Amino acid sequence: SMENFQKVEKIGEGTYGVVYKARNKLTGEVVALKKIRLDTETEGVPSTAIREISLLKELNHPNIVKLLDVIHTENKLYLVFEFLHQDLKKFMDASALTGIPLPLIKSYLFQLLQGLAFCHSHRVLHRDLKPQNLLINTEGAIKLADFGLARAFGVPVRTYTHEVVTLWYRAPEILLGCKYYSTAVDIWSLGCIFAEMVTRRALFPGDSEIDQLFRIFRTLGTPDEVVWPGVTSMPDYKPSKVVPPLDEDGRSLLSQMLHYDPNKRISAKAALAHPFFQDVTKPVPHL
Amino acid sequence: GVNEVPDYHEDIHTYLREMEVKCKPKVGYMKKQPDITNSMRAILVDWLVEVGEEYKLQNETLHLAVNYIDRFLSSMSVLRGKLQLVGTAAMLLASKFEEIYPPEVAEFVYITDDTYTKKQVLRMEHLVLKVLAFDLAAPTINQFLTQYFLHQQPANCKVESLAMFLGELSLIDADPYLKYLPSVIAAAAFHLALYTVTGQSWPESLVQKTGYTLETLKPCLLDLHQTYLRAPQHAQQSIREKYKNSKYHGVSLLNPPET
Ligand SMILES: Nc1cc(Br)ccn1
Ligand SMILES: Nc1cc(Br)ccn1
Ligand SMILES: Nc1cc(Br)ccn1
Repeated sequence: SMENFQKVEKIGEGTYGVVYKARNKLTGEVVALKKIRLDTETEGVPSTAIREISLLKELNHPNIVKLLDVIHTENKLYLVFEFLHQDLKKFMDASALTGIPLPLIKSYLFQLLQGLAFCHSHRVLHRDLKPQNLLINTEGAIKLADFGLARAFGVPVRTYTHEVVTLWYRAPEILLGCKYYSTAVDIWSLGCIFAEMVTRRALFPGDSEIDQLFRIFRTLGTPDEVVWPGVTSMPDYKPSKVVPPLDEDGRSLLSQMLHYDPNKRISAKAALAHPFFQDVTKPVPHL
Repeated sequence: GVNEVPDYHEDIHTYLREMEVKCKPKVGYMKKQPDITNSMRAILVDWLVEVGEEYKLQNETLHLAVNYIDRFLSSMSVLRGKLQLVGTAAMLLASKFEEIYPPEVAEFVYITDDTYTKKQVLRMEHLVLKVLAFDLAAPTINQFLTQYFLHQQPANCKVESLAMFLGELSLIDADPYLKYLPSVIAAAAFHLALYTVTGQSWPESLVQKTGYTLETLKPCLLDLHQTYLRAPQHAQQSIREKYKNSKYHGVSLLNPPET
């Protein structure tokens, strides 16, 4: 079954177990393999994998990681993925002193949005967008990955799992524990990610839910009904040069992504027009 | 607002329509099953309705389950004594897909009265996944309904309830309802309910969205008008039972129109 794959090295661990880089002995294709242990006497195939696999089989966009195969055994499941050099977080870290050029930022954000818009157009929420889950190659691409915390939504949305999105990237309507959330939460995350590519530090690095709330308020302005109609009624509500290097258009897009009100928060579709991406190119990254 | 994904509501509808064809069961599958029948499938679906109420599952979970079953029996000969094993495994799969807090496997074994072992359930799980090639994201009657509800004005509790009742009654009878697409059944269920509680038809705004007229929806509306009329005489009662409760505003207690 995996007779044709040769293990090269471990590249990370996720919900499931271990992700490895491997090579197809017969084709030379370098791949990433995700080993998922099956609970054959207890809880069977994890729902994480049921969602990841079923949703990735539908999404075939140049900015969504490609699942090339699913190799079954009695006891193990291997997901075969296309290999991407690294994740945005490692790249950011590599670039903390040099910086990431503005053209490449622009390109990465453009792609991320094209990817994400495809998700939304196909009733899928990602719900875990953070730099560690975004993969880049050496030819200047970026792609959404790790769709284990993803959900196929209905219209209108109903109540989904609340424990969603790493704290730092978690939108205010999840924090405050609102009953319903939707495609807006992914945009928030991307907005947090835009900011991070520009500064190479995270925008809202909280130690707790309460700290996270305070971190947002002080930056975007204590939300009020005039800015976020409803903020005061939200279940857990209670009594600039954010990015120096960034142009006038940049700052406009960012605010629209980081809007408090999920209804007023820009869609991925809208954002793909924002003047910021009028001169977008596809630079190669320095790595 | 954003909970109705305004900038995507259309692309999503179009996608679901394209996908409801790909996830469509074989209309003739039961005549090619040497050992099982439409009637046995009736018992199976009826039993799944009951399980969804004891475990308080989403109705959407029930629809997926039935999709999983029809696609599985569209590809695999199954003997009667295993028909329940397939259905239990589908419900389990639909729960893992759709529910925030799915029942554990042990509860899926408990409901079969230990007709089957845990190993069998879990093995059948894997087989169902392989046969469906992990395509679990099937559009359902409900996914069309919840969209079709947003074209009411005002919103109506009883019409929404009543539409779901009819939708679920369709899941029980392969004949005729396998030869209709979910989007269609959904539309036929919406009209019938609107009329019954208000006197109003399939609205115009939905005709523009779907390309479906009352004329094109007549066959299904007929079959379904019958089902509603014969509902108290149907050998399977679990849905009626279920919709006689406040949660669904006893829409099962309502007398259907005449024509
Ligand atoms: N059997 C295997 C497993 C991995 Br991981 C890589 C190659 N072969
Ligand atoms: N390096 C990687 C990891 C995954 Br998961 C997918 C693609 N490339
Ligand atoms: N033995 C059985 C099988 C089903 Br399906 C429902 C009830 N009892």
